[PDB]
Amino acid sequence: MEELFKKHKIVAVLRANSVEEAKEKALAVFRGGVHLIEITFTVPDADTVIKELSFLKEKGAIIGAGTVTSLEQCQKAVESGAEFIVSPHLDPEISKFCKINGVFYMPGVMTPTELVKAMKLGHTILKLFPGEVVGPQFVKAMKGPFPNVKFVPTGGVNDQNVCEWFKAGVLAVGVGSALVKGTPEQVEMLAVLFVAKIAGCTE
Amino acid sequence: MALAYVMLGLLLSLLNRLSLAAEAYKKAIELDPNDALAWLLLGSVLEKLKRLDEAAEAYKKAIELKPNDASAWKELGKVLEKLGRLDEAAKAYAEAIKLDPSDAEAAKELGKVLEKLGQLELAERAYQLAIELDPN
Repeated sequence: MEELFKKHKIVAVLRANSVEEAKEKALAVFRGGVHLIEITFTVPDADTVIKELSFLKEKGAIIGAGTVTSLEQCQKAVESGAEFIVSPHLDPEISKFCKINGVFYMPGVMTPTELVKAMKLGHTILKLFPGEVVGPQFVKAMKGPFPNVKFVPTGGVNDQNVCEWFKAGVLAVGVGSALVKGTPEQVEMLAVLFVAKIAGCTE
Repeated sequence: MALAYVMLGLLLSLLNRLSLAAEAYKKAIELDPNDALAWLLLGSVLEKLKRLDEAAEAYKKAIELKPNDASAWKELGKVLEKLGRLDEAAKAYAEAIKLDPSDAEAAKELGKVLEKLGQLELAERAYQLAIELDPN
């Protein structure tokens, strides 16, 4: 999974109000070039969305689960066919749960203490949520004492500061409303513009 | 022989005999139907001759042979914009940017097409992309 984060460098944090809405936005995101799609569990029946997108994995898409708050949520994600589990917080039961099932897990971290707690669970890749607050200087301050740690910021990442994040040395970035909000045409166009923008940041 | 008529159509275009150059590119296409260079050059001559929908047909034929030519998708976006098909031009300019994210002309022209289409949000993103590429 780390090989794909380093490959595509962008993740689509997908929020919606219905299964029909989340499926349409995921198709437009993939047609725009973004292969890493994170289906949040705030979507009603998010497990149904992930399973009904199993055909996109044949095209080359990576469908995962986001905003996973409980263990009971984690099974419905893994059993539906999620290829990576994402949460805005650090949960020790979920980390060990995906550990034994064989699914990659990315916990949400904001404090150096919480990063150490997640490192003791084996996680070298962390979700920096909310990056809107800690900023890229947080990633730079952690490269010293924790050089083996890679980050994926989420929240507060737009086309203005996406070069700021990759300059600090982040692995990938997660985009929410700045990519997913809009019509299928606007979502596909927003994905192409973000793919070209990141291609200009990592040059 | 196919490249000979292409080279003939080129020289005829150096001397601005465009209609005769298009006839030479046509003969080279009759020789080798899969000469993607002859199709692209024919579409450029027809665009100059303002045979617009005929040029977009030639650009589409060349793109079918060269799926990943950023300048071909870009020149197709020029013809589709001149034809009024703003939605088709925006999709063509998007394919050219997906192929070459460093094309400042394709990013600026996409911003012009999106602004004419009404997408002020997407056009401003494309304009900022063209400003970052071209420092002028």
